[PDB]
Amino acid sequence: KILVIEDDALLLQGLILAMQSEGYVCDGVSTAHEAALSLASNHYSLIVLDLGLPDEDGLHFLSRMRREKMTQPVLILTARDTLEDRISGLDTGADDYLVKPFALEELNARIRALLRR
Amino acid sequence: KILVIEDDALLLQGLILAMQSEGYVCDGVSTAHEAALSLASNHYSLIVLDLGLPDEDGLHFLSRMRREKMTQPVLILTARDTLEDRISGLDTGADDYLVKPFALEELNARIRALLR
Ligand code: BEF
Ligand code: BEF
Ligand SMILES: [Mg+2]
Ligand SMILES: [Mg+2]
Repeated sequence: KILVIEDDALLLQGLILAMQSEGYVCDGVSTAHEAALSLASNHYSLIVLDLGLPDEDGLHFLSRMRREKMTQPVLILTARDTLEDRISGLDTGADDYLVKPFALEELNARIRALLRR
Repeated sequence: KILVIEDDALLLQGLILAMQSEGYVCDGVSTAHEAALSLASNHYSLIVLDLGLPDEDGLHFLSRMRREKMTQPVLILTARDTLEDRISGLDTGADDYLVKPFALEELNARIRALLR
């Protein structure tokens, strides 16, 4: 089960379809707030996390998740593309960091890598 | 302890210095052959793997490592930058894939992530 957190609706819907195509169960949410509601009500094996979100920055939310001792693999998937952004994302507790625009099949391969580990 | 497999000597030496700066013990080798000798004689917690190597392609070597049920995190670090290359590297068993040219500090952060 994958949770995708992404505020662009068109992109989010396509990401859900992609995860389902890969044989995962997938829930998509558009805010950090909705993510917290979903994390409380369901168990996820991996989280895909956009950083630019309307209510709380994804990086701040990730910090909170790790402070709550959540250990799910997190892949950051974001338009924030600077070297500083990538390093801070990883050091905040992300397991991978993939910049937009990106190919769907690379996302799939990186999710496979994260999961078999 | 980190093993770095990279055939460009100037780059390899700098990578070793970088790993040591991060507080790791680090051995560097320039071929898949030397890597196999080192893997037999030492225990490594992570392997950094270049693909273009003189005697055996790094991707082929990685396939052999995984077939021998070696479970060390492997980060591929390579000039091979096509989408097919990246996917192939990951699916062959790499845990991350970072294309050249790259920043040392991103390599460091990705190695930290893998070791977590
Ligand atoms: F909104 Be994101 F970070 F692409
Ligand atoms: F020789 Be590599 F793949 F940069
Ligand atoms: Mg966004
Ligand atoms: Mg080479």
